[PDB]
Amino acid sequence: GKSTTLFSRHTKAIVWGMQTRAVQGMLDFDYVCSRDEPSVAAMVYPFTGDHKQKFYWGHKEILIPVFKNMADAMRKHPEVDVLINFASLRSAYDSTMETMNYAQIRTIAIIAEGIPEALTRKLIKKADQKGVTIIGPATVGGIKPGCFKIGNTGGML
Amino acid sequence: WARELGLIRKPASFMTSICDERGQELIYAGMPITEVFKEEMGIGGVLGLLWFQKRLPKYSCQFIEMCLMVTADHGPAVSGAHNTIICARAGKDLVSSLTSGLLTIGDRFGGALDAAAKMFSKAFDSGIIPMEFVNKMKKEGKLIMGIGHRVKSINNPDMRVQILKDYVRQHFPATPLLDYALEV
Amino acid sequence: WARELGLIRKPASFMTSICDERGQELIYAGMPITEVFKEEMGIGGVLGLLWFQKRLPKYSCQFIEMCLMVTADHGPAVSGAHNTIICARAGKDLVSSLTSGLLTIGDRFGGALDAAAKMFSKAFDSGIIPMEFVNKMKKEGKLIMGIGHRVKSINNPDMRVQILKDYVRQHFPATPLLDYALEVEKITTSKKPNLILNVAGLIGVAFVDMLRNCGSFTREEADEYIDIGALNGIFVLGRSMGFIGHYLDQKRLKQGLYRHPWDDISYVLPEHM
Amino acid sequence: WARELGLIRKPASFMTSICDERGQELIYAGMPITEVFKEEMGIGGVLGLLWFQKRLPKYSCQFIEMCLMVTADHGPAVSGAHNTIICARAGKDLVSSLTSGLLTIGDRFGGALDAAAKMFSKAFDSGIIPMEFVNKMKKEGKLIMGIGHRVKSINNPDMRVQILKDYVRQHFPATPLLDYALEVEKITTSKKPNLILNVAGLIGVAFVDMLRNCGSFTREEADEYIDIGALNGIFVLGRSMGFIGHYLDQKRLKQGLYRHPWDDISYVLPEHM
Amino acid sequence: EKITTSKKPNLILNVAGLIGVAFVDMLRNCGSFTREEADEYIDIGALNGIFVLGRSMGFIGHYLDQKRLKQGLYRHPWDDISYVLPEHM
Ligand SMILES: CC(=O)SCCNC(=O)CCNC(=O)[C@H](O)C(C)(C)COP(=O)(O)OP(=O)(O)OC[C@H]1O[C@@H](n2cnc3c(N)ncnc32)[C@H](O)[C@@H]1OP(=O)(O)O
Ligand SMILES: CC(=O)SCCNC(=O)CCNC(=O)[C@H](O)C(C)(C)COP(=O)(O)OP(=O)(O)OC[C@H]1O[C@@H](n2cnc3c(N)ncnc32)[C@H](O)[C@@H]1OP(=O)(O)O
Ligand SMILES: CC(=O)SCCNC(=O)CCNC(=O)[C@H](O)C(C)(C)COP(=O)(O)OP(=O)(O)OC[C@H]1O[C@@H](n2cnc3c(N)ncnc32)[C@H](O)[C@@H]1OP(=O)(O)O
Ligand SMILES: O=C([O-])CC(=O)C(=O)O
Ligand SMILES: O=C([O-])CC(=O)C(=O)O
Ligand SMILES: O=C([O-])CC(=O)C(=O)O
Repeated sequence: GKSTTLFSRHTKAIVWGMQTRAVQGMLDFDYVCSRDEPSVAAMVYPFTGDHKQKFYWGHKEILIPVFKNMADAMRKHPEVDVLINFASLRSAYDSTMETMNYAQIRTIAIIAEGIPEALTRKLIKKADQKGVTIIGPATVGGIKPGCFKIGNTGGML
Repeated sequence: WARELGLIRKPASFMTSICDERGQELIYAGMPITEVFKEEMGIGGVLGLLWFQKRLPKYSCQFIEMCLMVTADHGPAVSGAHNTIICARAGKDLVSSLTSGLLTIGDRFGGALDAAAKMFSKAFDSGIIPMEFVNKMKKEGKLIMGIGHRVKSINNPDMRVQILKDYVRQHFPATPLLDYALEV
Repeated sequence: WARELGLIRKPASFMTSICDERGQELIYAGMPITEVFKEEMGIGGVLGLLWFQKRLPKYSCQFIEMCLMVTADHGPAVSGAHNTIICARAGKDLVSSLTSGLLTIGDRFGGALDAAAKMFSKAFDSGIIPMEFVNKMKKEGKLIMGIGHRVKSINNPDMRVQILKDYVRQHFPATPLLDYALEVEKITTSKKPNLILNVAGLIGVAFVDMLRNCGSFTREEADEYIDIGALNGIFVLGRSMGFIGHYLDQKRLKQGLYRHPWDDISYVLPEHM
Repeated sequence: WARELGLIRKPASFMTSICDERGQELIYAGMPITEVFKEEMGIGGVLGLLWFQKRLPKYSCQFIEMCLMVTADHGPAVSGAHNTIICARAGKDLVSSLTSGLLTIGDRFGGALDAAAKMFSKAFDSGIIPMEFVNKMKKEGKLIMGIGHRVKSINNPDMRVQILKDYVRQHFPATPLLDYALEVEKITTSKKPNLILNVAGLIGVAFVDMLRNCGSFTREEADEYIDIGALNGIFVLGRSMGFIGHYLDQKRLKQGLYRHPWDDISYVLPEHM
Repeated sequence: EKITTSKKPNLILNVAGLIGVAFVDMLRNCGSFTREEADEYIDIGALNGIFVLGRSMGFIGHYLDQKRLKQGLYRHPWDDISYVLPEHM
């Protein structure tokens, strides 16, 4: 069952890939929205070891964990309910399918351009089965002013 | 001026957590230097503060000092001391000679400490009995790191292994890996 | 005098095969220095004699000189040049500054040469097609070393990958590993344009081709020379030129001691230990 | 953002003038890398651009290459090669072994280049005749650096001093300091034959002559480059080739860890302290 | 130090100068050394070795801290470097 609400002031998301500019814009949007916590809890990048990337919370310095594996990110952050998939057209399908195995993820945002229609169709079928709302691929994402921002939606600050 | 007014952001390119040079007092991983000397720390305590950021007990600091004492020198025949002497006889520098000597510290010379530690830690965590560990390392073909001397065999130990071992029995609370290594 | 008359037998503790100081003439790997200069080989020929004990062809020596040239320096912002400049501004020494700069030459900085060469050689020897190699690298969470550039891409090449590549095509007899790397580059540029063959990757694959394609070496010799770190020595020798240039520039500019700003450190010391 | 828009103003903590990594093309002190490869300058030209920021003539670059060639390696018995071999037989690293070998250079091993150059430059600038120079050196208990060889004296010259000297006569426009050093050599050989111009002294005087005889440099620039240790860099860069060759040779021969024998150490420790 | 603080208040005996003078005193005011032995040990660089050995602890601590923090490769920003390369050489 797809919920009628997707984003709130307590929504936590996991970003797939090195998109430090997008995540920094997300954090700036959260700060100017008077959010208690940043909307990005962790990043997933398979081509590097687990570490902490340095980001800005307003003027303060914070560290956001980066995990080589998605399973570690879902394990250590059970409060995350949104995935923002920055994988390319060759990796968006597999990343989304692997994320769908985790029941904590309720909304998946796919940014990639050029995903084959069959693969997106399969993703739609599995999302309908699992009750996961997918912000369809080839999108910038979405904005909920005061609550949450997806990727680079809304431009710069 | 802009930073003082809080007008701009610039991410810091570095990150340190061992020493705080700025401020009124020098700080070693949270402990001021005056508190360092009042607590009667030694080289071991300062080493623990700078390397582990921990307030080690007195016996731990004394054991670290003893380890530094026993590894101070082992003669000029080793590779590092040889290189240091070669660079010194060239009349180069203290720093350069020390550097040339220290650059030989690696797998074959000086790396037996870390290699033995990793070897015995892996063997202990694997849960295999010491006899099984010895048989496995015989069959696989790697020498057991930290085992084997040239001339001092029995009734005449290294005699600086004895000092550290006696200290560890006397002061260390629990020594499971030491007992495993002694069984090996 | 006993050694002169040979009444005693003492085995030698060392063994060298690159240079012979003793005798009426200085000898480089069995060839006199005067013969070295009459043959008109340059830095590349002496490098080949000292490192491989082989009489390399003229094009191989020129290619080695080219590789030393292109890796001479890449600005002061790299780790090694930064360390050399810091040591020079401390007024220490030429040798000490070069030393401090060269000590950063390792896996993350300067080791892309050997890593790329080893990876491409392993892929070529395994017999897998370049697409299979790309997929294998992708599924193992490993980036193809020697592939990808900062700003350069297709339709805007490196301008020093191009020169070395043109020399290799014009002069090298056969370059199978270079062709394999070019197919890999063609596959990776279809993903995003900036995924072109690096200077490190191109030099590594061309050096492997020069080792295992000229008549000087056998396959075992070339593999052993790659393993022991011949390309690491190539990069170190090339970048020492730029490091010494940095030291001389810092000395000429009379720069004072460097004292890193506090506002770029972000002390994260514990509350109380 | 504030720096691009020019609202703020932050002083730069570093200054460089040898290489420009940024941009669409690598630049070696004003000259693009492609242009560096167009006029066919080699190791000498790149070295001149990086160290002196000058477009040296072809003969100067070739002479620099020759100087690197003759100082490439001089056997394993020297202190630096010995240290490199010791660090290699410990199986440490290429960079570490080269580093340990290089760290011995500067005072008694490899320091004769700069010392001889400075001594002969001071003698020539002081205006004293070579005989007065020899008398002054003798009276103050100093040996002339770069004068005096081991075995090869006359009718059998160094055979690599000869190559460089012949090149200098053939291609250098004017070499007053070389003539002064040769007069000093003529005076010293009348004392005993082995008092000839060494490769260190010959290279030093010819390098000073190249610096202050080609149109690239003024007298002040040449003097400053000599003072800051250009010849030390020349020797170190040349000998790095031989040191890396020694490391590769030791790796190829698979020599084990070296420990100096006790019968050669002669412990003189005190009775009890 | 009294004279220099009379000149400017922050011209105090540094830790370097204090350690140097106290180490010279320890060398030449203890029964272990004669005056020439202390002079020779000062000349050959005993305090250089003292400083190097002391600061080695801090340098190894810095290395361990950087390894534990898993800091990535450093590249100095281009805005902090002044390129004064010649027009064309
Ligand atoms: C800093 C320090 O204190 S040094 C620390 C070095 N760490 C090590 O122990 C490395 C491995 N061991 C060694 O090399 C020992 O120090 C050495 C030098 C005594 C061994 O050198 P050797 O001359 O081979 O000793 P020895 O001749 O008695 O060894 C003979 C046999 O013992 C075995 N052996 C030697 N060392 C070890 C070891 N550490 N573990 C298991 N077996 C060993 C050898 O396999 C050899 O096999 P063999 O029975 O087929 O001949
Ligand atoms: C010898 C060689 O060519 S290095 C060989 C390396 N080979 C490999 O490891 C292959 C693996 N590939 C990779 O890791 C990557 O594809 C790379 C590193 C090769 C390509 O670089 P990227 O990952 O794009 O990062 P890059 O090095 O461009 O740096 C990021 C940005 O910082 C900028 N930057 C670089 N150096 C500096 C500096 N000193 N100061 C300020 N900014 C800088 C760059 O301009 C770049 O921005 P751009 O993309 O708009 O040009
Ligand atoms: C080992 C030691 O104890 S140091 C030994 C030094 N040797 C000597 O004593 C030789 C003679 N002494 C001197 O030359 C001088 O008295 C010195 C250099 C020791 C001190 O003089 P100063 O220039 O006043 O000290 P310093 O250079 O640290 O001053 C820089 C100022 O910026 C600050 N500062 C220092 N380093 C940094 C940095 N990396 N980032 C930001 N700010 C800094 C300091 O707080 C200091 O404060 P101020 O603005 O009130 O002066
Ligand atoms: O130097 C030491 O500590 C002793 C040593 O490694 C050896 O066994 O040769
Ligand atoms: O290693 C080099 O050639 C320098 C380099 O690519 C960089 O880090 O900018
Ligand atoms: O002649 C050289 O090149 C330097 C050298 O090795 C020596 O003789 O000590």
